[PDB]
Amino acid sequence: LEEGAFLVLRREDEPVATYFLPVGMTPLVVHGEIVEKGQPLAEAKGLLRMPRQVRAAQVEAEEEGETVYLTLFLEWTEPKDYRVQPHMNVVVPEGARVEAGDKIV
Amino acid sequence: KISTSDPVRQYLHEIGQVPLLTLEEEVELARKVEEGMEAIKKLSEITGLDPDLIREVVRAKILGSARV
Repeated sequence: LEEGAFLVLRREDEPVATYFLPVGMTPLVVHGEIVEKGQPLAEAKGLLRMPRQVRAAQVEAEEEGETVYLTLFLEWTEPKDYRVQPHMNVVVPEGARVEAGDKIV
Repeated sequence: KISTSDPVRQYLHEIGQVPLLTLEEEVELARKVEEGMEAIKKLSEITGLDPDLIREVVRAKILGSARV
C-alpha cells in the first residue's frame, strides 16, 4: 500500500487468514508458524493511523482477556486510468457511479 | 467601407474564434447534426408531423426569431 499492510495466509490454498496492519505496525516477511506462535510479531507503538484512501466502518468485537478480535469493512479505491481518442464520447458526468453493465464511453 | 476586406474580417473573425479542432469539435458537431436528424424523424413519428416541418420549427427556434 501507500500507507498500510495486507497480511494473508493460505495454508494450502483456502484463505486461512486475512489480517490487516495499520501503519505503526512493524512487519516481518516470512516468519510466524513455529507453532502458529502468535508470531506476526508486529509491534504497535504510539499512533496507529489509517490509510487515507481506504475507509473503516462497521465495527464488531467479541470481548475477552487482553485483546479483542475485530471484523470490519475495508473499501480501498483503486486509481485506474483510460484515454479518450478523437472519436470517443463521454456519456458520463463529472463523477458518478457505474454498474457492471452500464457503458461509459 | 469597401467590402473587399469586410466579409473577410467577418469570416476570419468567427473562424478565428472557431477554427475547428481537426477531429474533436469537427466531428462533435457532425454527430450532433445527425442526432437532430433522427430525433426529428422519430418526432415526426410521435407527432404525425412532417420531418422538414419539425426541422424548420427547430431552425426558427434556434436563430432567435425569423420570417423563414
